Amino acid sequence: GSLVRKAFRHRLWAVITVQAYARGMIARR
Amino acid sequence: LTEEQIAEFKEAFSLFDKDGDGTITTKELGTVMRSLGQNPTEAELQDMINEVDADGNGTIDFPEFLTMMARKMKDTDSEEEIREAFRVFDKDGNGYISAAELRHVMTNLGEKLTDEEVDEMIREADIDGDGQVNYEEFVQM
Ligand SMILES: [Ca+2]
Ligand SMILES: [Ca+2]
Ligand SMILES: [Ca+2]
Ligand SMILES: [Ca+2]
Repeated sequence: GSLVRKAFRHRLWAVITVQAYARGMIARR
Repeated sequence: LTEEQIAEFKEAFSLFDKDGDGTITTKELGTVMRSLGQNPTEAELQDMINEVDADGNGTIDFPEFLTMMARKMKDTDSEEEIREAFRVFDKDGNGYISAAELRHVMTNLGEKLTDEEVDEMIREADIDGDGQVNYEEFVQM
């Protein structure tokens, strides 16, 4: 049942990572 | 539990809360995840909603999301998250990020960027000048 916990975090960290690079790409340009 | 992490957690939560009610439903969690190339089943969406919803009201508020995301933290600069981020940007799965792909992802994050702005981002990152961004150039970026 903590597999679901793991999957939520993993899915979310991908979003946070994507957002972080989108912000950073805007920050460079 | 730094202020940086809190800001990043907040920006993720706002993206999912598509109607701004302060909670994240099953359909919101589904819709945003598929906009970013993930393919969760309705079965895992309900399971993720039930696991994070502590008080059992059926949705995820920010303190509930925060409790969950505060433990077992991964790192946005780790090659594991860099790999997962490349899966999002390289949408068609050819191994190179195009401008239309970067445009489509930026659109799904709530950015209203003109096509010249996106082309500049590609150029600033495109080392070999092939017009796209591969994994090496993505990482160095
Ligand atoms: Ca909502
Ligand atoms: Ca709740
Ligand atoms: Ca591609
Ligand atoms: Ca290239």
